[PDB]
Amino acid sequence: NKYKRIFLVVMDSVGIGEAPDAEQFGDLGSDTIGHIAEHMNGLQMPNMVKLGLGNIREMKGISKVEKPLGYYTKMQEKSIGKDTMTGHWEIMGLYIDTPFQVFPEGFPKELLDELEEKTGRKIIGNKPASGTEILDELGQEQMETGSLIVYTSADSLLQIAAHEEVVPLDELYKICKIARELTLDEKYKVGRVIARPFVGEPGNFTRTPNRHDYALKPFGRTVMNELKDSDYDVIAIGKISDIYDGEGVTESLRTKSNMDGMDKLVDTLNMDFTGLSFLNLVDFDALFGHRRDPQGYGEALQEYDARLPEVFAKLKEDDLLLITADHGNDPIHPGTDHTREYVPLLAYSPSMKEGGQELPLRQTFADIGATVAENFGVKMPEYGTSFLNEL
Ligand SMILES: [Mn+2]
Ligand SMILES: [Mn+2]
Ligand SMILES: [Mn+2]
Repeated sequence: NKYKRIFLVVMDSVGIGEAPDAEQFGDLGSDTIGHIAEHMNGLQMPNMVKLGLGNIREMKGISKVEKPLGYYTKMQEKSIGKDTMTGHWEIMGLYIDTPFQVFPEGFPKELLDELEEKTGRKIIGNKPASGTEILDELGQEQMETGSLIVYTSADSLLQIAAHEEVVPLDELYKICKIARELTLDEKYKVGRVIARPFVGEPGNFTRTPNRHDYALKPFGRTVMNELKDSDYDVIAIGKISDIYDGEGVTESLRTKSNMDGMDKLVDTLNMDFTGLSFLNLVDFDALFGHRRDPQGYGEALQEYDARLPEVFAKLKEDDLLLITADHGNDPIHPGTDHTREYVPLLAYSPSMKEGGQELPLRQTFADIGATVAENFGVKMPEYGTSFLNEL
């Protein structure tokens, strides 16, 4: 192995400008990092800049350096979706040609009729809601009738709530497996079905820990699967294990915040593993992009950048650090959805004694997966082209 350890960091949603196909996704004008930098009157990410961020693209406060520490370029998404699952699946060697559906006016009647027919229970609600709100609204009716509450969010989710005394947990889990099968159809294709059992009574309903999730498996064997199969470590930090439905994961390190995720990254630098340590930093997307909060996004980016020196100091000569994103989510764009953007790519090892250079633009995010696969001598993904031998 050329590198013993690869540390891969996805700054979730940290896009570096509208992609060539942004118009088809309603995303003309989008620029995540750029528009944050404008809002801040200069974004301050001095560690990312020394890696080469400004050499990718100069932005306010983000300037070129003569001798970047690592290699730098951007990557273009090939897959049809701009969601977190698609972007991550593509990073790890896949090509996804159907989108995950969302249902802002509720699920279509034909899907709900099928679910009612197969379960023998009637369905109520059928709208975007928070869990708390929909129980307050419909919990009593659900208890009294034995119906199922089906609700969704702005994300590709189908959630089914029922009182544990009224619909036994075993049946609720069977109902969700049925729903999971029905939602494999391309017209109804949802990212995750979630069992939402609750207890209590009107004015005091509680969602129980008996929640279970039925996520879609990645559409093919990933580079993570190949690493785990070949007896390497695959250390998933944060939402990574969920995004891949555990496929190829050997250790899952749960996190509660971006700073907790950088702590866990450091924990893995301190571990004697051979393989991949893979971090998702989700707060960028969930708290700043989706909430259209550019000031918050800028502060969060600055906080993240201030953690990098500690990472740099613990990298060894045969370690490689890769920093990228999975899509954009421009916090001044209309609506609340992701934005179809190029993503940055920085590749740094302290063995780069001459500093890095510009890499050719990556035509698919799967170039990351292909590089990781070539490094560890595992079977090459069907999509992507390695840049291992250019480092
Ligand atoms: Mn848009
Ligand atoms: Mn994402
Ligand atoms: Mn999102």
